[PDB]
Amino acid sequence: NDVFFFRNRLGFLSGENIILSRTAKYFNFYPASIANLSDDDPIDVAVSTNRIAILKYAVPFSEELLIWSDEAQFVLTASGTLTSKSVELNLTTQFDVQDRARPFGIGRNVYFASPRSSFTSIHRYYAVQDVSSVKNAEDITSHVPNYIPNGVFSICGSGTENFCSVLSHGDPSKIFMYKFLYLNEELRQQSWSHWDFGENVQVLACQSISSDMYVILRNEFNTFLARISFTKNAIDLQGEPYRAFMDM
Amino acid sequence: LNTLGDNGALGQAPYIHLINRDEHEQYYAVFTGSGIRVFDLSGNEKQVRYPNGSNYIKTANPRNDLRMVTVADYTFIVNRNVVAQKNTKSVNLPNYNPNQDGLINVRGGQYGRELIVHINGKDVAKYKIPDGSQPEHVNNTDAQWLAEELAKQMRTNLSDWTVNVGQGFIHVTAPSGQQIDSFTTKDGYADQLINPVTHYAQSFSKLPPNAPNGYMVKIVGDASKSADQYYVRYDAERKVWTETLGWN
Amino acid sequence: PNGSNYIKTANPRNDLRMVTVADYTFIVNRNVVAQKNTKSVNLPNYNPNQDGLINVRGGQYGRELIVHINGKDVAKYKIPDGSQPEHVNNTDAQWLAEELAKQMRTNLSDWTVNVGQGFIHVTAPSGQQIDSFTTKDGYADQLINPVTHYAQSFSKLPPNAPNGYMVKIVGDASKSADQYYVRYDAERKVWTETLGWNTEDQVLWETMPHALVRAADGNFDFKWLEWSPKSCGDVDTNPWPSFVGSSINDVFFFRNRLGFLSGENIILSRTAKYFNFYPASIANLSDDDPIDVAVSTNRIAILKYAVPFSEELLIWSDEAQFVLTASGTLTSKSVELNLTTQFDVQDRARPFGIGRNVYFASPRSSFTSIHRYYAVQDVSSVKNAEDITSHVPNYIP
Repeated sequence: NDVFFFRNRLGFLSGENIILSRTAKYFNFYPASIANLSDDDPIDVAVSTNRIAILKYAVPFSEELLIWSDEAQFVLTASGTLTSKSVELNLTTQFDVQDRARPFGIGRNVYFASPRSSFTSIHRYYAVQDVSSVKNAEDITSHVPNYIPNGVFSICGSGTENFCSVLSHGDPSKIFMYKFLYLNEELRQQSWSHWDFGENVQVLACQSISSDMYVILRNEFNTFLARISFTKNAIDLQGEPYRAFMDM
Repeated sequence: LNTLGDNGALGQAPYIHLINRDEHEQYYAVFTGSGIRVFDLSGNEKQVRYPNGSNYIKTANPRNDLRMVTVADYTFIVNRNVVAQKNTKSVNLPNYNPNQDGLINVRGGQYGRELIVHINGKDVAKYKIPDGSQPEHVNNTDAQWLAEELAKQMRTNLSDWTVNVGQGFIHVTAPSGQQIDSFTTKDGYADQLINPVTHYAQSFSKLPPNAPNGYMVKIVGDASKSADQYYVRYDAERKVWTETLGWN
Repeated sequence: PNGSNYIKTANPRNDLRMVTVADYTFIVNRNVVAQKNTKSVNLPNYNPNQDGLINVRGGQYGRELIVHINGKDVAKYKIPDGSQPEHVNNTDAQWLAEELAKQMRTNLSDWTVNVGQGFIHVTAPSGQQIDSFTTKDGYADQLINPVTHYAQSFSKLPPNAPNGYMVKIVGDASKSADQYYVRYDAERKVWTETLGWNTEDQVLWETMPHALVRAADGNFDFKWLEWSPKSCGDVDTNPWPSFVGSSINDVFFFRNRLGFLSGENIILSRTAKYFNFYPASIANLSDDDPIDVAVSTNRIAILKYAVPFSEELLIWSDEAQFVLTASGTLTSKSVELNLTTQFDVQDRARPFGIGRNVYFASPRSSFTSIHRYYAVQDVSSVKNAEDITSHVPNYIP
C-alpha cells in the first residue's frame, strides 16, 4: 500500500504487515547473516488488533510514526533501540479515515478526511495537551456538516499562509479552504470558505510551494497550470496598472 | 503560466504530485493512468522515458492506486493494485540433491588399521595398513598414498561413480541416477584416521579442512548456542568457508 | 595559507556559514561539494593473487611434499626413512624449505622464490598470477600449509610472514563481524590491523570545512583542517561518509562529536576526535564510532541548520524540525532522529535563541514572519511555534 522511511530503514505497509529493511540499505530486506542476529536486520511486525485493519498510510506525527489504517491508528515504536524483536506497533485511537487522501500535517496537527455517506468530514489529529500520550481527533467540519462532497482526493495546505485546502472529486470546481490561526494553543479562527474558479473548471490538485499555489485546471477544451500567490502589495503581471483581481 | 494540452491529456482522474526538491528542481508529476507526464512549474513538459517497462503506472483509477513518496535521493511509485511476487525462474543450485557428491577426508595412517569405506551397504574399499618392515611402512603410513589407493579400489567397485582425489579429500560423486545412501567409513582407530563427511556439519569447527571449489555444507546447530542453521560454501581460491544462500 | 577559494562566493550571506567553538572556528561553504582524492590510494595496484606464501613447519618420514602452482605439480620432495641419523637431520623444516625452493625456482623461472624462517614466498612475475596454490602434505595440513591472502580467522594466521604481508581475515562464521584486513610487521612481530588493499583513504581536504585561527601575532589564518585518513578497513566495511559526495550545509557538535548536516544525512564523528569519521577498528564495533543516520520522513527535507534547544538538539530543516536523540547512550545504532513539528523556516537566517525560546523567520511571499519556538508548558514533549508578528503582518520585508 505505501512506502515509508522509519529510522534509517525503508519500510513498506502491506496488508496488516509492516516490513522494514536492513538499516544501512534500503533495498535489502533479508538478514546479512542467518548465523548471527544483528540489530541491523529486516523487521516483519504485523499489526495486532482484534479487527481487520489493513495498513494504508504512514504519517509522521509528533515524535512518533503513526501508521494509519482505515479504521484505526497505530504507533510504530520500539522498547529501546530497533531490532526485529523490540518493535511494538500499538493501537492509539480508532477514528475512521478514508484513504484516497493522504493525511497532511500543517503544523503540530495532521488533517484527514473521514467519509460520512454524503459529505466528508475533515478532522484534525492532535496530541491532547494534558495527558502524556493521548491523541484525539477533533472534527473541524462540525460547523459545516454538509459542505465538502464525498469524493476527496487531496488535502493540501500551507503553514506560511495558515490554511488547509481540500479538493474534492465530488464538486470539482471548488477548492474548499480552511483558514485557521492558533494563538497560545487556542484556535482563534476556523473558516470554511470555498474558492470557485469557473463554471466548468474541473480543478486538479493544487499544491502550494511557498506562498504560491500552483493550480491545474480543466476547461474542458485544454488543461492549464496557473499560479495563485498571496502577495499583498504586488502587481501580478508586469506593467499592469494595479493588481487586477481577474482570473487567468 | 501555461496550457498543458487538451482536457483528456492529463486524463479523467490524474494523481498529481509536486516534487519540491530544490529551488530549481520544483517539478510536478502527473500520472495520466496511461503514463507519466512531468511538468516544470513554468508549464514546460519534461520528457519521461520509460525504460524497463511502463505497465506499473497503467491503472484505471490512478487517484486511488498509484502512490508516490518523494525522498531526496529517489521518488518511489507504488501501485497498490499490483501484487509482489517471486521469480521461480532464478534459483540457487536449482536442482540439488544433498546426497550426491559426498567427501571423505583422509588425514593419516597408522600401522594395523583396516580402512573400510562402505557406500550403499557394500564395504566398498578395504585397505589394511600394514606393519613389520619399517622403512617401506613409514612411506606407507602417509595419507596421500592411502587416498589414491582407496580411490582406485573405489573406482573399480563403483564404475558409474566418479572418484577424484584431493589434498586430503576423496570426492565421491554419484551418477545422476544413483545417490549415496550410506557413506559410513570404519577407521579402525578413532574417527581421526579418516572421516566420512556429509553435507551437514554439527559445527563450523567440525568442517572439512580441505574441500572442492564449491562444496556446500549446512552447519546444523551444535545445540549449545541458539542459532539458525546456516549454509556455508567453500572457496578453493581463498581457502575460506564464508557463508551462502541455500541449496534449492 | 593553503588557499582562499573556499571563501569566494557570489552571495556570501547565503553560502558561507561560520560556527565558532572555543578551540576553532569552522567555515563551511555550502556551494562547495566534498570529494575524495582518487590520487591517494593504499596499495594502489594490488592483485591478491600474486605473492602467496607456504609455511613449512615440519617433516616426518615417508611424506611426499607436493606443491602445485598453476596446475602442474611443481615441487615433489619425498621425505625419506631407513637410516636414522641422516634422516633426523632431514626431517627438519628449514632444510626442507630450501630444498623445495630450489626445485620451485627451476620449475618457475619467472617467479621469484625467497625462503624465510618458516615461510616460502612465491612471487609471480607481473604478467602472471597464482591461479592454483594447492599443496599436498601427505599428512594432515600440519606438515606444510599453503597460505593465501585470506584467513578464516585471526588464529588461522601464518605464524611468520614477510614485512608487509596483508591478509584479509574473513569471518569464522561464528561471531558476527565485518571482515577485516590485517598486516604483518616483521620488526615488531605483531599482526595489527590495516586499511585495505586498493582503497582510497583520504577525502580531498580543500572541499571539506576550513578554520580561522588566531596566530601568535593575533592576526588570523584561514586554513584547511586536516581530516584523518581511513586507518583501518576496506571500502565495503568502511563506507565513505555521506558528505563525501555532497555539500555540507552546517557544522554542529552533538555530545563530544563533531557533526555535519549534509543533504538528508547527519554525519557524526568518533567521540574523542572531531576530525576522524571512520571506525577505529572495523573488526570490533565501538560505541565511539562515526554515525550516519539519515532523516526519516515522507517528504524531501534537506537538513539546513542545527539548533540547540531545551535539553535536546533540534535539527531544523526548511519544511520540518527534527530532534536528534538516542534511546540510551549514543552508538551508530541508538540514534533516532524523530520529526517533531512541520513549521517552515527560511534558511538564510540562523535561528537565535534568546532564552528558552528560539526565534526564526518564515518567509511569506512579501513580508517575513518571525516565529518563536517554545516547548509547550503542559505536555511532556510537544513543541510549538507562535507567530510573534501576527499583530504586524506586513512589517518586516
